[PDB]
Amino acid sequence: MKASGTLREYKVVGRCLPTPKCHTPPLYRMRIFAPNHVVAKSRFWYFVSQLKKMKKSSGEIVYCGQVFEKSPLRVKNFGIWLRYDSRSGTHNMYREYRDLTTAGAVTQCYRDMGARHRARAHSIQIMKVEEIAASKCRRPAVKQFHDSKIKFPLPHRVLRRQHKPRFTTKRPNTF
Amino acid sequence: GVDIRHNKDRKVRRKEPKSQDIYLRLLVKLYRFLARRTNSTFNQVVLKRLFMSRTNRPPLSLSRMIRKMKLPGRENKTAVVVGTITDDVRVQEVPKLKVCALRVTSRARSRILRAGGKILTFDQLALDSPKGCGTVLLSGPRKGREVYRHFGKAPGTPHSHTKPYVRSKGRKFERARGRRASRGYKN
Amino acid sequence: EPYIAWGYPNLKSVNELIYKRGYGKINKKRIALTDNALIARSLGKYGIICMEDLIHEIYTVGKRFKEANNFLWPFKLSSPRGGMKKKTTHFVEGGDAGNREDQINRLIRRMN
Amino acid sequence: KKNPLKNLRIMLKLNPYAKTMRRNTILRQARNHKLRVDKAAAAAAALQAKS
Amino acid sequence: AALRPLVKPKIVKKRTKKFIRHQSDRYVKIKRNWRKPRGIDNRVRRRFKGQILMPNIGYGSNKKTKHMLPSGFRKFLVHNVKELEVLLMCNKSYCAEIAHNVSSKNRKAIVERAAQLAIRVTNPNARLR
Amino acid sequence: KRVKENDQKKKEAKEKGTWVQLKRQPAPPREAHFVRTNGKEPELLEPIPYEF
RNA sequence: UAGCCCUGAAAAUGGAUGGCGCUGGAGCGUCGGGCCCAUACCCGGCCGUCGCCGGCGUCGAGAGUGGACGGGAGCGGCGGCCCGGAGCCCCGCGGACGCUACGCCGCGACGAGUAGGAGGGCCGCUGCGGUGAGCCUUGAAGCCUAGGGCGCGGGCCCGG
RNA sequence: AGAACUGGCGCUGCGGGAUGAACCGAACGCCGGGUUAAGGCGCCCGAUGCCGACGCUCAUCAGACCCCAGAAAAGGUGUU
Ligand SMILES: [Mg+2]
Ligand SMILES: [Mg+2]
Repeated sequence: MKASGTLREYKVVGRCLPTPKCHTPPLYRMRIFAPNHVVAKSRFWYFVSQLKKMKKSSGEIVYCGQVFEKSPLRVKNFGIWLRYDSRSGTHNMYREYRDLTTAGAVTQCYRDMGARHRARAHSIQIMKVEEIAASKCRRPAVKQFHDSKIKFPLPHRVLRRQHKPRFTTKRPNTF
Repeated sequence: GVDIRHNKDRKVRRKEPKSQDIYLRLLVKLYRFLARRTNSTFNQVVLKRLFMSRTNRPPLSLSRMIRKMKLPGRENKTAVVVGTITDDVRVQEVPKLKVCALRVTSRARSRILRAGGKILTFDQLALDSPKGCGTVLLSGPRKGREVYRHFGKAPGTPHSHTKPYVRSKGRKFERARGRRASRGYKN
Repeated sequence: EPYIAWGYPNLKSVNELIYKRGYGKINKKRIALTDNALIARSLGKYGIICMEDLIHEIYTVGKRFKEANNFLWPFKLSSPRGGMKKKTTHFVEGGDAGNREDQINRLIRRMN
Repeated sequence: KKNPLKNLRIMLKLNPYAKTMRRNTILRQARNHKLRVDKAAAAAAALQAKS
Repeated sequence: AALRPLVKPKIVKKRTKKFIRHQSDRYVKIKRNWRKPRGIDNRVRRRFKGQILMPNIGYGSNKKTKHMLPSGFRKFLVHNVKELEVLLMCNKSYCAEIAHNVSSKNRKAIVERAAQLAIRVTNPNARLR
Repeated sequence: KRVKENDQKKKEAKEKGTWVQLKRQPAPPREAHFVRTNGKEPELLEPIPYEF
């Protein structure tokens, strides 16, 4: 999987074909984060085959719709659970972020386990993602934003090189 | 690029005859004018038999002709053969069949005309029939040569029938081991 | 599927390919079809004599689709002008070589 | 081979219906341009006449 | 600008640079006529870049522009009068040349004749007095 | 056997008046079926944590 | 417990992320939009080979995918005092190019290649039989050439 | 040194890998336009001269793109 750009949460349901042995299969439901609806129903046949005795040729999916949240304006605090495969062994990991949407959260996880653990986009598996409200977030860089009357300046500002005169006569004041 | 073929894309058949015979070149120019204008096939079969080599136009004998014309349905048709008609002597009686060919021999065209036949070439055939309607087209035994009986599997393995090349068919020439089981082995 | 890119088109991306990159065959010799008579003279045996009745069989794959698709010369599409991504990994794995199901309607327009 | 959908009357040599497929879809995206801008001013002139 | 021939297309020639033999730059035991390199290792047959091109069929000029002089006529060398009156019916598409063997007496003879018959000759003022 | 139920099944459709299309076809793609979620709702599943 | 950096960590002419260099990146990891080019792909031109062809209808009198005459019955359209009928052209005596049939002309697809095999060569050298009412002291062969050309090329021609 | 399957160099250029038989693209008549492939976008060198986005890392031997041209056990209150 590439995680190309920001992701997009999909809610995919699917079932295996009705055999003469068994009618009415249970028609499982998952929650897949993917850049488009082709990868979403192609990670869906990876997590189902880990958990049931099913695969793509004996099954199908019957709904691949994007679910998108009830608050793209209210700021949220998410605690997620991972299953990354490291170089030495594998692990289990809880991890917190804080952004407007789960499209901006689990993308922010994928752009960071690649940073702080070198975990490429195919190893890491998402278990469950639910928000947790204020003063339950243990992770300290979240903990400093449970703070009303919050403030800080913009120290040491620099931007837009080469854009102006290439050889100006003006030393750039950083405010 | 396109593919990985081994090329047969150049066809290898005859398109203009390798003989510088100016009379056959006046019969190609007649027939390939009539091959693409007839909207039929009898010219286009004659037109490619004027291309063929000296071997593949074998000499049709007289008695193959007067046997294949005695079938029910060939009673007054004018037999056409591309190649030379040589007379046989093994038959005794020659009917008044009408033929049309290049180069009937001197003795055959006596024996056709004395019994009241008529011989033709391929220029008074076109006037008689541009379609070539009402004819039978014949050809001699193209595998009749002594060359073709040298050709088979190999003159050494089982069921040969291949006539191996010796300089004289006789005793102590290719008859000692390979031909009899008492000396060496038998093929 | 390591070497191809196959998906399911919709109707105007089958309507542009026939009109712009469609080429017919009579016996051999790929011709510009460019008429209603270059189709019906060689394929009016099947009742799909005109242009849009040909494109109706190729979309709703119906009666004479083997006889209709083998009439068409293979569509010689130009190089994709928007770009591609990595060319050798699957379209699941970020690349573009395989089953993509409706993103091929984007890609037909870039190939043409 | 002149390109269909880049000159007209090569569409009409090959698909003769596609002229009257077109002046249905130049009317109905002109009269529905009329239908919007008349109504988008109708809630804009009613809000204006209040002041 | 004498006799104004017929139709001239704008002459394209694919090359004006006269294929030289490989390694004719280094020696004078090698004349500059082309012979193709049938060595096994050399990098002209193997066609590396930045080197001498070798002639193949792609450089052949257009069929209505082949053997065309830049004037627009086509040369055809004659030797006396009686083969210059073969060229009366081609006096606007084909032109005459007088061969070097033809002496200046005869070359003075067939330069008035090619003005009556209105043919361009390409060397009228040669070996004159 | 499939020629022998293509002989008597040929003449059975011959006196019946149709164009039965006895020739067998390969496995066609799945036509648009229609599922039922009677009363209850799909059971959510998600990958298990790692254990040895 | 594992990511980075450090220790572990020594080799002989002066030396290698290719180099100069690089530290709010020109390093590492995950990604986006742009943008640059191969003899690759697409469109167009031109050459050649191959595949299926097209014309001896120069028939300006030729036109046929049904053609003729022909009498026994009726339709319009011909010309009236409601009956009904050949015109072989002519006031122009007229209408380009072309089919070396071994030549043209059309469409279409492909093009790399040693060893090797074919086909082509109006490329070349020396002689012979024919042929050019050829060539020349009013200057041949040869050779030279910062002279002008042609051929894709083997090579050729003209001026000096 | 010896094999099996298939591809490839030998017989084969070109783009990229600084350079190279064999890697990664891709196969070649001569050309003008357009676009991409593998790759790249400080300057040699065509192109980020984007107000590119998110985190990590300081070396007194930094690190810096398949084959590929230098490395391990073990250790650190160096830092997340
Ligand atoms: Mg070699
Ligand atoms: Mg050779």
